[PDB]
Amino acid sequence: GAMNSSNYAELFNNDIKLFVDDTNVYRVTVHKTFEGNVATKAINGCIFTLNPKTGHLFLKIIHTSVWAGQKRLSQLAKWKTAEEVSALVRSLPKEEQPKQIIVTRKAMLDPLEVHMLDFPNIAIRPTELRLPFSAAMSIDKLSDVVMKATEPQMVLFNIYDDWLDRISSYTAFSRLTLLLRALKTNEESAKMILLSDPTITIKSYHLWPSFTDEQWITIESQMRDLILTEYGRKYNV
Amino acid sequence: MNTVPFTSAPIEVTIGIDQYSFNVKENQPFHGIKDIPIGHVHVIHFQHADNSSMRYGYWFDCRMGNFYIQYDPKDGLYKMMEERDGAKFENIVHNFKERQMMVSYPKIDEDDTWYNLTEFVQMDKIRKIVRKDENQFSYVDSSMTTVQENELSDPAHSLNYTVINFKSREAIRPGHEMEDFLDKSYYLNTVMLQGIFKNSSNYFGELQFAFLNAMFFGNYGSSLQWHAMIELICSSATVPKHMLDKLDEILYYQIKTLPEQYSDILLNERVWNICLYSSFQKNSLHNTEKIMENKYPELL
Repeated sequence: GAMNSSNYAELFNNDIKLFVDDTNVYRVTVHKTFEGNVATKAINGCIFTLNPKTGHLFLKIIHTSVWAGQKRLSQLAKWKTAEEVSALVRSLPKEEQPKQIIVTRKAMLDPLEVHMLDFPNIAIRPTELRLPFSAAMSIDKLSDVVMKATEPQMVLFNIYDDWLDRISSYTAFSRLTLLLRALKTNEESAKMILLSDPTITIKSYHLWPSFTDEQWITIESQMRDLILTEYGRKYNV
Repeated sequence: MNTVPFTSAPIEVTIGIDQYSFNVKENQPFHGIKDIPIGHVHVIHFQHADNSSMRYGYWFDCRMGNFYIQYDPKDGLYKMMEERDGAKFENIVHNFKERQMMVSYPKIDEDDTWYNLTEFVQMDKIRKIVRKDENQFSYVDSSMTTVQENELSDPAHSLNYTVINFKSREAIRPGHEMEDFLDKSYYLNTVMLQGIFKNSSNYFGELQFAFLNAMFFGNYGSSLQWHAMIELICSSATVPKHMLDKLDEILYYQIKTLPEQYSDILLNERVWNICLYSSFQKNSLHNTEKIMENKYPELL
């Protein structure tokens, strides 16, 4: 059934599972034409497919060529997500295929169900959580590889960097979702907070800065503060 | 014109024949239904005065033999049976008519309703959905489940409708996942019509049979099947013109005939709103859309 606050710790047991987020698959800019009409220009996107237990991120880049000559692109985006996720599963060794795939938007259920008909024992689930994975393109290194791509391309990352050497997957996911929530609510502040100090660098093979344990505590408090402030501003509370 | 005699009426029951029905009192001298039009299937059904659950009844065709009803006090229901002794059967039927203990099947001459509701229903096809090959007639009741219902428990008592499932390998060609889910024409036309039903008339026959069982017995899985087979057509972009026109007639007489008070459980809001208003064939059911809007605008 649906994933919600109640069954949250299920994410960190030893049943393989992936989150699929399609929010950045079909990405456009809107502009005015010479005659004054509106038109869209697609830019490159990505499927964010993430193992919340291990940090492995399967970033499938969606090259603007996919859309060439196609109609109803937002509907097609959903099916291309499902095609690509299904291909990813097929490409994994049996023992690595997920036992569940949790989609972050309910509109992906039917497309993914139809594409996984060959995998009847993989359960396709929705979720009631309001996960912030749309902010994935606020991570500089992910946005860079997406925007530079000249062809379809799968790029693999660990979204937790080396955090799991010192913290549990529960704690790692909570940090990830806090950071991403902050970046979604106020990118500029969130990014300022992460980089204010030039002496804390990002490893070439990492996505985030190499904070010590104590420095992560300060960071996380600053992100929480950011999120609460923005709420008051949104709702005048 | 044919006759279905009754041995007796030991318990108070409401008897239906096709779209007609009569109240019969405990040990009332009721002894059958005469003047039953030859040429169509028919259905006789029962609802006991003491148990307004389990409506039950028998599909039959009088060209296939001489049939009669007898109350069984052990199993406690009216049972249909065949008389093999043709002489002995004409004898009973004449004596009961002579004594005028039979109701006459009350067809208005102007009325094509029953024909319209059974145009494509064949008795041979019914006996494949309701498998009991020692009898020439078929028993159906409120509680019988379908083969598809069972898959998600007794098979001898199942309604073996054709299984339709929009999210199955059968329904979706590998590599046409999106195309085939959004546009079911290949499932309708190749898999179901050419493959399984062979032609539209058998397809329409199961659809009408499923409707009738939902109406007369409240059989839930039959309702499920009626709506699936409507939805498969309406969700197909490419459908033969003759089928659309016939479908519009078929549905019209089904909606027309439905008890008004039952539109809440017999009509699936989603399917109808999608068929009439969103589907490929939104514009191809003009009669069915007009009667639905004038008679059940709430569901829509």
